[PDB]
Amino acid sequence: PKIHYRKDYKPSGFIINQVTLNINIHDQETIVRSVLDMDISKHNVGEDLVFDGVGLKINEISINNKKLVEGEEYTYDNEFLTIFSKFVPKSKFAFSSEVIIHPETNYALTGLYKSKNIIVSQCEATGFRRITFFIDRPDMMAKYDVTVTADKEKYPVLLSNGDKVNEFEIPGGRHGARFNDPPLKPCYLFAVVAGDLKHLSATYITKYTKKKVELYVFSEEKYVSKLQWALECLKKSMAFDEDYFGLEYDLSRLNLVAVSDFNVGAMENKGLNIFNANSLLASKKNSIDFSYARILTVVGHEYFHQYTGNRVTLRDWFQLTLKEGLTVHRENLFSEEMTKTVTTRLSHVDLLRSVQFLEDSSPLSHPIRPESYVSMENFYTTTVYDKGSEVMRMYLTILGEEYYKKGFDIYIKKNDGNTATCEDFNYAMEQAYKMKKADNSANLNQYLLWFSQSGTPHVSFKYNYDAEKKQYSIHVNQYTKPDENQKEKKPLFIPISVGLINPENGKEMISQTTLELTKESDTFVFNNIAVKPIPSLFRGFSAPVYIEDQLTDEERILLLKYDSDAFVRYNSCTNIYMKQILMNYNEFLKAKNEKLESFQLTPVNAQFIDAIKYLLEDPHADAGFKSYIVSLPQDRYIINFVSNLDTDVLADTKEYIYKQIGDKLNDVYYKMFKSLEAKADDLTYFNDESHVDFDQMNMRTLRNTLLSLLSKAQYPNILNEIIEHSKSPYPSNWLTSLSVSAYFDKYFELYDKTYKLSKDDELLLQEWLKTVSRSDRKDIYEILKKLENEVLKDSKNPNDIRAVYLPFTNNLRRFHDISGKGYKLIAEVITKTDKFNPMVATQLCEPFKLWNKLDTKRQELMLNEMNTMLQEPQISNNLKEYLLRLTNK
Ligand SMILES: O=C(CC1CC1)N[C@@H](C(=O)NO)c1ccc(-c2cc(F)c(F)c(F)c2)cc1
Ligand SMILES: [Mg+2]
Ligand SMILES: [Mg+2]
Ligand SMILES: [Mg+2]
Ligand SMILES: [Mg+2]
Ligand SMILES: [Mg+2]
Ligand SMILES: [Zn+2]
Repeated sequence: PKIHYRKDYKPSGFIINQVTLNINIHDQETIVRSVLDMDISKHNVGEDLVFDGVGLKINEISINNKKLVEGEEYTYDNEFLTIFSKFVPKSKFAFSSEVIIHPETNYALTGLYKSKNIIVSQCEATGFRRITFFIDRPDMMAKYDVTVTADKEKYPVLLSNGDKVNEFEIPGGRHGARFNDPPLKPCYLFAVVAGDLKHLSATYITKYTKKKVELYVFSEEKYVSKLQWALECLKKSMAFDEDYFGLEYDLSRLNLVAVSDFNVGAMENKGLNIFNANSLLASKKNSIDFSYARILTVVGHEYFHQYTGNRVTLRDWFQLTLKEGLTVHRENLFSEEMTKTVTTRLSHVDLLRSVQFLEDSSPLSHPIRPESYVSMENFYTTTVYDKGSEVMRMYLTILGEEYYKKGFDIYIKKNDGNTATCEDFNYAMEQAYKMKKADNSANLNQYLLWFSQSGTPHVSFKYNYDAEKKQYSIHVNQYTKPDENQKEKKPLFIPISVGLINPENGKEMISQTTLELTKESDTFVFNNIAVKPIPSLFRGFSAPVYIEDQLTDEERILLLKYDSDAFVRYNSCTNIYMKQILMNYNEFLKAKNEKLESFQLTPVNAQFIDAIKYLLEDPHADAGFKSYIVSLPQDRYIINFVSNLDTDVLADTKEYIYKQIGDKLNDVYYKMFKSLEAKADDLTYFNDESHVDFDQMNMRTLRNTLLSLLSKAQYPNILNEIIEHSKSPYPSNWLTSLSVSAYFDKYFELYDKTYKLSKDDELLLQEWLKTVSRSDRKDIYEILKKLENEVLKDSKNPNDIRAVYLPFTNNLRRFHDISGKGYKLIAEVITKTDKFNPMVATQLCEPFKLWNKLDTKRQELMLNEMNTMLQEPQISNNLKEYLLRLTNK
């Protein structure tokens, strides 16, 4: 296995200036002709000319129109085409080839493949080499002239990058289109689509240049009525980049295309963004509420790449976070502005501190700019994306909006049209930092450690107040645990956004303040502090760290009720829950270990329950925030705080805490569930796909959360509400009715009813599969076998496989059954999927990421299955390298 090292970057000895492609799609094969106009670079030392090319069938290859002969002048080993240097010209030359590829059977969904009846490409990161020979790396920038031909009846719509400059008929019922894309681009941004596509379209006029941009959104004909929201989101994205960043689209046309079979969410191919249908298509009758925020974020994400990734691209793949972390940050700014709900930011934090913190304390931990890789297909991690986004967001926190915008423009202007590195972005931010500090000696050299140092910092606090001097001090310490990437961890530049709350009246005691912690520890002192405050720390979650606030639960309750910052309120609640969880967990664990006949559990803090009631009953409070405060922290967040976690004991702990709170608040929950109904389920705009109300959807989230709590509690006659909920027009509601009915004998009646409602829309059926998969059923294993035999079968569609199995893996009691049978089941699915889609097979390994954090019996059971998978003779490169890293082999 070849290991690529970041320190080994060197420019190529060759240049590719022009790519001229002819892609002729036929029934059983696709023939690709390519002429590369090439040159010798200043770095050339007379080496062999080596092209990437994976799985290509060579018809012929030539240099300057002279056919080369296999063996004497080149070798091809199905991975690399080597032309011996004695046959490589010394000046500008043309390399041409004709190869045969087979999209129909390309079930890995990389390169050129068929998704249902659509031919589609996916070239990031190194998939272009599966289409034709290339020096397949992002610093090889070239012009593209692309002709696609195909049967006209099956493939009437042909698309690639650039301007469509010719359309022509071909004998035998065929036709072609030629696309010329003069601006230089890396090959991972190449795309082609052919299909019987239907579309919606609009014209957008840019803010400053007043350019007319044609916007097209495509899907198969069956789902064309689900395209409206995506088009609205694209218009919103363009406006936001214009309004916040001053950036306009510079091309004549932008196409978005939905396909059913896609390894991830979407891809930013220049002018031809290609989407998983589940991240582009929705309608109010056939989609759950989550789809609306999903499409907004994914359309925005791919649009924002046009500057951060496409116009400014990557020198090499180790810079991935430069485009992905920065684009997620841009996406997050956009979504926060569009939704105007505090739960948007809270949802990103919630994901980071569960999924990404788990990754960063696992054997897979890496910095956002890794030092090495074997598989690019495994490189697209929550660390690179979501911790990368938080590192990009900290620049905005440190600089403030005005100077952040100044630094961002410096980055765009300096690097527009070229490749770039993480250092280029830090340099632009540093120029703004010097301006903000009015100090040309200021620098951000320390900030670069956020790119190189792995692991999550821990930040802890101690406080002192002198009542006579009116002087308050915050002593802060930071610590990152050593790991495999750094034996000694250096202190980071950690920005700590803080407020000081007067406990007597809940008011702010200081102006907006961002402490700049740059040492292992520092003490921050404030004068003229008239009373002892409660500190509001890391407002907005201002750094990606473990916060140890060292506050009492009384102080945390005061913040939860009265602080101004949504995150600190949510975090104060989180911390109260965690203290309770760890305490009850240890009490249950000791009772288990000591085989106690009787024991005591510490009850939930009664003032905390009172505060939850206070917030729930406040008609001025936010429904989305309310849904967070009645939910315990995610299991994957909890596990970062417990060694040798016994998942059964944790399940018992959660059950006790939920029952303690429900025994006090269920009547409040039921009253709110009923009173929220009119606004939550308002149908006034049900048939307007342009009208999306994020507050209303949060109201439904709250109702569906409360219904789940009441159903688990067997609240009297709650089954009446469940059955009525099943009649709601909103899929979020009627799919919730299925999941909460798990606790009642009507489950399979609602199983059948919701199946019939879901079965005729491909994406809705996948949402139904997820709902069944996450159902809290004692017979869940039998239910999964029924889904396999009756619905999933041998589908190779990743959306189908992920829907059936991933939600179930979050079933704490059943997936972690002490027999190991859930580990065995998912391992069988992984090995089966690995035969045709190694990238998705590795995604299905996600439940094993926490293996060494569980109790020793479950560690052994998980490790056994991973070793079984590693011993499969046909294991893919992706899955092997992933499992080797995960098992510390
Ligand atoms: O959709 C998402 C969610 C984030 C990953 C968490 N991310 C996508 C994104 O940033 N779009 O801008 C995205 C697009 C292509 C790939 C990709 C990489 C490969 F190497 C492949 F082989 C391949 F087929 C696809 C991975 C992620
Ligand atoms: Mg092949
Ligand atoms: Mg405008
Ligand atoms: Mg996102
Ligand atoms: Mg299908
Ligand atoms: Mg290791
Ligand atoms: Zn992206």
